[PDB]
Amino acid sequence: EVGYDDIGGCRKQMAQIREMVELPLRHPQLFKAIGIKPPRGVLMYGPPGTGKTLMARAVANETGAFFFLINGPEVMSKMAGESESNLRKAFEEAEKNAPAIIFIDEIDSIAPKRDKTNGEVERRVVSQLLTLMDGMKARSNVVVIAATNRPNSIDPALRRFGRFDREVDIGIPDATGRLEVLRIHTKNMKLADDVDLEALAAETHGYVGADIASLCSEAAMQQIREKMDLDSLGVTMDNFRFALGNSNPSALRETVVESVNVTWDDVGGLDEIKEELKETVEYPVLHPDQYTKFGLSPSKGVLFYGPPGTGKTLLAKAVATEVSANFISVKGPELLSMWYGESESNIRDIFDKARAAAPTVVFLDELDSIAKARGGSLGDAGGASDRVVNQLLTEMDGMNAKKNVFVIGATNRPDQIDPAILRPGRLDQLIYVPLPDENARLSILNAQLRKTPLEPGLELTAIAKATQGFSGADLLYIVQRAAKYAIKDSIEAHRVDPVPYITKEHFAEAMKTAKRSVSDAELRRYEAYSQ
Amino acid sequence: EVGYDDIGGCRKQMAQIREMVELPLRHPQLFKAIGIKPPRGVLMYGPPGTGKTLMARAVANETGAFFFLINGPEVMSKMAGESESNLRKAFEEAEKNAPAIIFIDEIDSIAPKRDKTNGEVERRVVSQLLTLMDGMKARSNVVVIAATNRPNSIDPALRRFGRFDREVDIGIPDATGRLEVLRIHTKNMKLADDVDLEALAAETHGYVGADIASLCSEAAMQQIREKMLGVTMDNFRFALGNSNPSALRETVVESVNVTWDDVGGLDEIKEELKETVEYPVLHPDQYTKFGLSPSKGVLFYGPPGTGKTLLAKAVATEVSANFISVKGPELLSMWYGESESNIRDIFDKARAAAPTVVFLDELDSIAKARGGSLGDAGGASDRVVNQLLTEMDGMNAKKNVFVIGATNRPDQIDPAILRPGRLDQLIYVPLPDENARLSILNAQLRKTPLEPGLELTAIAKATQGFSGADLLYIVQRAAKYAIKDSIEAHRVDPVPYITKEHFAEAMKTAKRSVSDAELRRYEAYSQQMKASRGQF
Amino acid sequence: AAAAAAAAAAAAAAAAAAAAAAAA
Ligand SMILES: Nc1ncnc2c1ncn2[C@@H]1O[C@H](COP(=O)(O)OP(=O)(O)O)[C@@H](O)[C@H]1O
Ligand SMILES: Nc1ncnc2c1ncn2[C@@H]1O[C@H](COP(=O)(O)OP(=O)(O)O)[C@@H](O)[C@H]1O
Ligand SMILES: Nc1ncnc2c1ncn2[C@@H]1O[C@H](COP(=O)(O)OP(=O)(O)O)[C@@H](O)[C@H]1O
Ligand SMILES: Nc1ncnc2c1ncn2[C@@H]1O[C@H](COP(=O)(O)OP(=O)(O)O)[C@@H](O)[C@H]1O
Ligand code: BEF
Ligand code: BEF
Ligand code: BEF
Repeated sequence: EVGYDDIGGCRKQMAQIREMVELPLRHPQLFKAIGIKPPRGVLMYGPPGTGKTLMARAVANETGAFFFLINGPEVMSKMAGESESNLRKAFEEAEKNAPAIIFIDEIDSIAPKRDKTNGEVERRVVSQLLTLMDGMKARSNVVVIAATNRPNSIDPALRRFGRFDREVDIGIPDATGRLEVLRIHTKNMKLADDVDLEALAAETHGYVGADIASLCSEAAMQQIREKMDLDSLGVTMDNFRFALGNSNPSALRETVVESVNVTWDDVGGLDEIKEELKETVEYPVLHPDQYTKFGLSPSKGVLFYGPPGTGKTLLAKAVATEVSANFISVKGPELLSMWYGESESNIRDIFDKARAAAPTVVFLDELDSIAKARGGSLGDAGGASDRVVNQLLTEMDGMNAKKNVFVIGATNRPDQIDPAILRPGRLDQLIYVPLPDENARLSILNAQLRKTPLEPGLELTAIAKATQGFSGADLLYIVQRAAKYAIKDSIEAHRVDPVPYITKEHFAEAMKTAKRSVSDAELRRYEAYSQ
Repeated sequence: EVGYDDIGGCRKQMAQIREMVELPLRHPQLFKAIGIKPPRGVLMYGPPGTGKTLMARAVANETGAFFFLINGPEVMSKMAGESESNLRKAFEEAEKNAPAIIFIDEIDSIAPKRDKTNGEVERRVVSQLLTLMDGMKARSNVVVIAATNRPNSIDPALRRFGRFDREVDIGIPDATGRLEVLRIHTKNMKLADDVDLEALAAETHGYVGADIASLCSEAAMQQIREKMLGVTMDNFRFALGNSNPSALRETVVESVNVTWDDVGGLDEIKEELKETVEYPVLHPDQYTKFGLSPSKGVLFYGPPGTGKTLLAKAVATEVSANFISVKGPELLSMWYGESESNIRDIFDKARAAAPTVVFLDELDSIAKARGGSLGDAGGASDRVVNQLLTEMDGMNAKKNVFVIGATNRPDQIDPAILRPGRLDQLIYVPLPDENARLSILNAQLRKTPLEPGLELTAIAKATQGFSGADLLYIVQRAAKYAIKDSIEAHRVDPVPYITKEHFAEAMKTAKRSVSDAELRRYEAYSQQMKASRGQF
Repeated sequence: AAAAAAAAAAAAAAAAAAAAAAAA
């Protein structure tokens, strides 16, 4: 059995469900002495997996009253009358045993909007509950609770004062609010002395009620896997960091990123850009008390508008595997649709899912295909395409609450972006990445290879002072052409060297075919701003 | 019956499902006094054809427990009710006789997302399955195993911890995975011990395991139709041709002639194609020894008629990698909203091949550099440009997919796609002059009858500034008049070869398809970066 | 020039389910 001590997370909403189903039954001389009759049961809603069916289990053991279980589509029959007869015989069953509680699981299956549906027998079932909960005289002491995850597809004639009083929203826990959910889901397990659960709460963001129960389930399976080579065990953080790799996406399963990683040392030259990008993410998550002390919202919008080839789209791969936040990827126009509704609702279901798994960082690559707003109808660009822009304008800031979502934009043309997005509040940190100079060209080659023998006795400063005006991607072509001729000198008959000792002879022909991508006329369009 | 021996071909995803079902049954003494319940729901996802529904039949006869089978649309029925009662009558049957596993199939069809479909019963089947797996003190002895090829179509409240936890991916086996498939479906067949199967594992790449069963079944029908005894490699070599795996069934490329002998003179361009598409496929250990990414695909530009899409056919029938052909602007659609998925599904099937090459000829209709810079036509179709920019390099990891492009001028191509990492090779094929004009006449006359020795140097002396297609119709008109005397064979043509007969009337018509003013646009680039810039 | 921005689904009449009233 479970109790109120076995349920954590929300606490202010725990008391509003205990003062309603236990307090009228244990303390009955406060309602008849002063005030109106006590309220009836409530409808629990929210995202799936927050402890909304376990909440109705603790009131079935600690209260001691009569409990009857009713599922949504369990009450079905091919007959005409028995679709609603089993609901009617159950409500009078709990009326005979006063008091009693009734749990209706998944009530949205048997209570949609009546004006939207047409030509069914379920409209007899949803009109049966209007005269069964609060009918003529059939309501004395019984209370009916329910747990659902979709309150929008419920008719408004079921949520008035007689039937369902309050809409309790068991939401996502916060800092020092998701520590107690892990402790009581690990109490019966044997642990060692080196575990630290306060360190786990800062690295579990979207883990709400069951992913935090799956983190302790996957780490326990890893201890059994290493024990297959009677006996007691003990978990010692070697498998919590292993189970933290893939245990988050209960809501964000559609937008999982795998498995690119650069580990924050494959990038070079951008010393000031790495410290500016990390501080906009590390500050609002690791130090939440410093922002509420000043009472100001942090900076969230980052946009890259450099020329193509300087390292700008895989720079978001650096923040995808280093910082402790969920990553959502939008690869260009990968979410538009020709249905007139899903063109802008694809913007809608991503952002609130990102708002559910707070904090997180989304990535909008190639915004030139998304932020085309001021041209229409311009011949071939097509009309009715500004609705995906106006939906994007209402999700960056919009009319919502500050949920600490971070938007990273990557584009190669800053003049084709909508200027309504180019404002603080939506995208404030506009940082331009230039071509690496001769002082940044020494830190660009050692970060590219990172695992190859560099022929000890050689110097790489000659490439730094030469090949001026080259982007970061062109210098990857030079180190790939030298490796192209390095394996060309090793595919012959070995009956030569069983060592990857790449010398300067491979870099001699690599500098010959190395060409410049960004032209001199194209470079003047980025330097014309001088902001 | 199948078992744990016939399920081979995978080790990483096989051990995850063996310790999920059998290990709590064969060893329950350590799962007690440990505080955690064993996982109860297994759902696998991936490409269709990898045997996601076979593995449930293999673990059914190995654990020795009660097994139940539930199809997708077998539960759905009219007379409202019994679409939910048939799901209830099957879980209570598996509730007794502990332990009892139960296999539900086709979760992509039934129980979809609620707010994305319009079905009256579909709001009730997706929620009855919820309370049957985690309701009020349920999930005692049942173990639900599911198999779906579309995980994004199911309800998001179904892949949670209580119902379907600890997801597994059943993908395409390529890193030494194809060889174990061939050793399972051939131990029951008779095979002549004269060939090895180690070199046959690296022949095809886009196979899903069921196509490997199709390769051994193609050689079985070829063996019995040539003996109208075992099997030999010549029947399996016929199975390599017209292969067409299920991942690349929409695109067919196997309709062209043989190659590697029709081209000639361009030795520095043909050998550059060998050092790009054969290096990461034949020697994968040399790239992991250095730990660097291999070179990407090529791009062809120059005069039209020089041999820029026949060389793309040279990598279509010679190399062991697959091919996907896109005939220019074939992936463009009239609808505004689609307009990227044909670019996506080509590259989605390309990353599932591992490896393959694609061909995008006529890049002037594909690139369309910048819609902001062009206002005189009013195009501004930057949606398909930015989609191709995020698919070749993109966000996800690279899986050795090479892109080959053929055009004529690079001035109308975007500089964002001309950078290395997406299209790094910017080679320009030149016009033949006194060195490549003699080897082409022996390459394009390889399977043709010739007379006793005639010099071909004088044909190269007269033709100046001629393209590769311009050297066609010089010898093609020779074969046109070589069949004129065959009509006069009526009352046997007594010459089974081609004598001269043509250059008094065909060589005098020096046709030039490329003008002198049009050739000046190609000889204007001259990449300004030179050699001799090493260290000292 | 003009590209259609919508498919505009306007059909689909769903399933039905009967209510078999017993006879005696
Ligand atoms: N502190 C907690 N409070 C509630 N449920 C918890 C808690 N810790 C773990 N859980 C688990 O999270 C799940 C949430 O249960 P519930 O919300 O009632 O189910 P559902 O999401 O199916 O409606 C249950 O499996 C429960 O055991
Ligand atoms: N020092 C470097 N810093 C960052 N990226 C680098 C560096 N050297 C090479 N690169 C490569 O350059 C590319 C930069 O990606 P990105 O700038 O996002 O793309 P693009 O500029 O083409 O839009 C990546 O492939 C990355 O690996
Ligand atoms: N390597 C392999 N491992 C397991 N089954 C294989 C393999 N190669 C072929 N098969 C067989 O191919 C069939 C495909 O099974 P399955 O992946 O469930 O099919 P599908 O996903 O197309 O419905 C099964 O009969 C399976 O035994
Ligand atoms: N040696 C050759 N190399 C390449 N193409 C050749 C050669 N001889 C003839 N051709 C002709 O060139 C064409 C293919 O070359 P390619 O430049 O790819 O064509 P396209 O004109 O479509 O760009 C075919 O018509 C083929 O018959
Ligand atoms: F447990 Be159910 F999702 F109310
Ligand atoms: F929300 Be504002 F009108 F962009
Ligand atoms: F057919 Be080619 F690419 F002009």
